[PDB]
Amino acid sequence: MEAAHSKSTEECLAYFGVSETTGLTPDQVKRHLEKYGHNELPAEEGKSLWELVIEQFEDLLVRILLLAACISFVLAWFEEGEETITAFVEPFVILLILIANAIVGVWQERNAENAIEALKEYEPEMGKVYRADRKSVQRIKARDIVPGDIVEVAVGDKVPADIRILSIKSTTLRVDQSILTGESVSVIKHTEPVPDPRAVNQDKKNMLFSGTNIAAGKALGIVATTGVSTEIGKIRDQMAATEQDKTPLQQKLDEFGEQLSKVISLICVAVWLINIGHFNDPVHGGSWIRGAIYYFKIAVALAVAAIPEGLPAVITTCLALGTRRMAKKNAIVRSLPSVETLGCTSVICSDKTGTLTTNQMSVCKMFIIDKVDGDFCSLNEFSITGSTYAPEGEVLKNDKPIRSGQFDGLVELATICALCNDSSLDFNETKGVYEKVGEATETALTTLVEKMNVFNTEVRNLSKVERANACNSVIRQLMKKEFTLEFSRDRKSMSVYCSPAKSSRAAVGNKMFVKGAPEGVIDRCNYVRVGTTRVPMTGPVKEKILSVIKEWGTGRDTLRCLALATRDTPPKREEMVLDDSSRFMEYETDLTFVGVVGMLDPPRKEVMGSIQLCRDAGIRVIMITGDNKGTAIAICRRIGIFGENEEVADRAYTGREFDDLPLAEQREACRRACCFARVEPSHKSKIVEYLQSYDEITAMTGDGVNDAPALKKAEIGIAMGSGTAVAKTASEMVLADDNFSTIVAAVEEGRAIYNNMKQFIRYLISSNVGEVVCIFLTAALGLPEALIPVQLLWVNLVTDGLPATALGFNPPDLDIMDRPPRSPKEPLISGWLFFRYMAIGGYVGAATVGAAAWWFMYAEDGPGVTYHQLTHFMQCTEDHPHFEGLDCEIFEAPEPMTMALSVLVTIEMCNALNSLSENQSLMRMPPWVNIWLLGSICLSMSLHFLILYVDPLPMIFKLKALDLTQWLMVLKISLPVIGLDEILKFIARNYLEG
Ligand SMILES: Nc1ncnc2c1ncn2[C@@H]1O[C@H](COP(=O)(O)OP(=O)(O)CP(=O)(O)O)[C@@H](O)[C@H]1O
Ligand SMILES: [Ca+2]
Ligand SMILES: [Ca+2]
Ligand SMILES: [Ca+2]
Ligand code: NA
Repeated sequence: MEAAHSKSTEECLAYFGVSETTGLTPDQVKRHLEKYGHNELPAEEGKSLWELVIEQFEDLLVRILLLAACISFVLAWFEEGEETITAFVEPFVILLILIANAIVGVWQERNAENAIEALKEYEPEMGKVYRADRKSVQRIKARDIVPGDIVEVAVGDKVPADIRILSIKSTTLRVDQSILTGESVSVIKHTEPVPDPRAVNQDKKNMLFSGTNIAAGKALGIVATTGVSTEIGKIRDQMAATEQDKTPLQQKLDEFGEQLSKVISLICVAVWLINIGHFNDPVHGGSWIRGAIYYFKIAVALAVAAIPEGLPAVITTCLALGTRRMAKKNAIVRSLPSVETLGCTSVICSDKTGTLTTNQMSVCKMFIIDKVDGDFCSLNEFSITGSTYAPEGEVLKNDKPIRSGQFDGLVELATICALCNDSSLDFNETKGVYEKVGEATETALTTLVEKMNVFNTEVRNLSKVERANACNSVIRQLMKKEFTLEFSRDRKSMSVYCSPAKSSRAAVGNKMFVKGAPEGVIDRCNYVRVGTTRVPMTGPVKEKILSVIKEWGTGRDTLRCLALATRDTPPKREEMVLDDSSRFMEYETDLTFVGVVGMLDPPRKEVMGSIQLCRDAGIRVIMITGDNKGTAIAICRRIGIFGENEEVADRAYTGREFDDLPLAEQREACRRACCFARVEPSHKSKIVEYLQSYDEITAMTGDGVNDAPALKKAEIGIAMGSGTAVAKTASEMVLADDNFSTIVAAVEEGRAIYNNMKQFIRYLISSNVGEVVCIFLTAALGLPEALIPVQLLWVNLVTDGLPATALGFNPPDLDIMDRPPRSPKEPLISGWLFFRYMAIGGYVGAATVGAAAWWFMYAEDGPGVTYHQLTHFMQCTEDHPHFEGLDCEIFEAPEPMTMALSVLVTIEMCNALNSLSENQSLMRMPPWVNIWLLGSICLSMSLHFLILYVDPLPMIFKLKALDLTQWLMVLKISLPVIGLDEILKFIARNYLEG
């Protein structure tokens, strides 16, 4: 339907040939499905991972290496024909590191994006429509909606397809169009057409765009367009303009990227300078610049060596791993910061109904007045059986299945439950189960009236689908619902205006049927009803009504309670202004109390355990609900927020009690209280905010539209997969699983990512530092060159590659979830950690010179026993009579350097074994823990041996194999790096843990 906003309701209805309250006939759906196709869009797949490769070479750190490899090719064509074989190998050692990391990155990324899409596709989105098939609105797959059928949407819902509003059942309809038109505040909608057929979306005050959300109210509409013709689907791929930012921790690390890029950049030019006197030597050529271009390459190489090229990748990787490990538990991570941030969470604020609880509602208990006389009041309690929304069960007065329509009080009771209710019940033929439509609290009421069957209607001969709303319909046919004063959380009630059907149908005039939070409703009653009788509300009656509410609520079943009243003589229809939902409370006055219903909503299985684990991880769990304080505290005990016999005077507050404290007090209350009840949507947001003023990382969990502000306000918000679209829109993560536990797992995972970044940094820094202090300790002790350009690039590629990246795969620490949360203040590199760096870096630096020197000094059996005084070697062509028959060439020998390059690689692979934990022992956390690391250690350890024993290589890399006893040395000097950190780990484990 083109430009449906231009034509009236009748024009659109007729245009498709549909009856407004009936909807398309099965043959109209078959036919329309063909002419219009299904209501969906072309999915997104992944053939060429090319765009996922470009991103691997975009970070600052990799570009510097990208430049390095580039420059090392400028010297390739400016190299003399003698060692060209080693001039071209350089660029490929700077690229081979980059490329290997690129693979693990893009690969890891493709995995995440896949588990994600497999979780998003898992659950088909539903829609609510009227089809001629069934008298009551039925639930269908969203992708089955065709232009033409009547669709129903209410608060919380997500618009399934471009819809022309036919009717607005509430006094207002608001919509979150942000995703489309871009406007922030919810916009009002109407049913009148907008003449301008060119008008912009923002002027279509009668349409509802697919993918937007109902912020408030309920409305019936006819579908105009679906699938690709939606003003949402026409701008899909033609959009993709949601520029993915960068997680706080990422920027933190990439910041730390230049913070090292500056330092490293300096130590390099701090080498090209401390060797300006060597630019002219017999060794490095001789020319006035031929020696300068050399040490320029010792710099550029030490740079490439020092720079952590794996940092960007490993972070990117650990993140994709997070999304993946979460998707594995049916948690959709809508924002990469989530897991990370959840790591730092110190308080988990959580909605009760449908979040902590299951939102499986069923009225098990109900009561009306029985007899009133003086200070004596009696109620007729009843019990109802069946726990699902199935119309199967009985009403028992005293263990005896009772005929509800026998008690006049119950007739009304049911009348109200049916009339004052924006929800229905639908039967799923596929699943063979009765499903709710709308809010559980309300459908619960729907099933109750079906069980009550007060007008002894013949239902025994009705299909499972018809039996669903039979008795409800019967009651509707007896009263015309004029308009509805929709539900509002400030009044905590909802009413409905009705008049008799025909000329008859109990023609006592007009009525309003009210239902809501027992307190509010009971106070607005001046009369209790006794059967068809009516008597003035008195202290004793009120006292009694309330006490039984209190019992059921704080009792073992911890029932959710609701009061039912009717206004016997409403105002005149005209005397009522239906624009201000604030005026609604007064139209709900001079009420007559009819009865109360208590519903059960069992708490989720994993909530108790999950909370206990949060307690251990140093994480609080506040309950935020609109429900009665009593039923709240009761539940809080059941799920383990409060002890079973704990005094909770200062730790439980109603919205009112809370607003009664001065601000500074309200703030403090958030720090000790763990239960807020009968609190509004502004309250939850305020609570969370308070917690944040103490600079805490706060999370919020919910499912209701009342949780949206909080969810948005909180650092990380988590929506139930069963909840509302609006709640989900406001969240950083959805529990499709509905499993409360996953929240904790996410928290563990977020601490994991962090510790993995730490060890990755601790490794790369302690290591690359020993490399620099190996060279500066060389020039300072006067000893000959320790290494050469390619010899650096090699140690680089072999120590700062897969062995480092693998750290990102380190498992969670032994006490990760037993320490309190990481203070957001805590600095990246601890003061004690920087000693640890230099204390380890200093060893490997002086353990690599002590090895090349061992080839000269105490050169046991090694050809060239120079012994004492090695500091001087430049004075051999001038003072040979100082060395006994020693050829001045043993100083240019490749053997001392090979001893060094091997101790380097080896001591580093040993050091990586230290990076499986921060402060845990290599025995407490065995090296075999991270298998991925070992496989990498060995891939490198081996990759190095190919250089030492495969003819063409040791030539290019200017090295010479070692005796099986010289390796015993390489080890004898490397393996003790483990004992050093082990001591440093013992120090920080018995004096400085945090
Ligand atoms: N559709 C409806 N009509 C009338 N009253 C309703 C209603 N839905 C809820 N109520 C009542 O209004 C009160 C407050 O509603 P609100 O949504 O603020 O709390 P809640 O108890 O439904 C959910 P939660 O625990 O997730 O906060 C409830 O305790 C209930 O008594
Ligand atoms: Ca490096
Ligand atoms: Ca809820
Ligand atoms: Ca290294
Ligand atoms: Na947020």
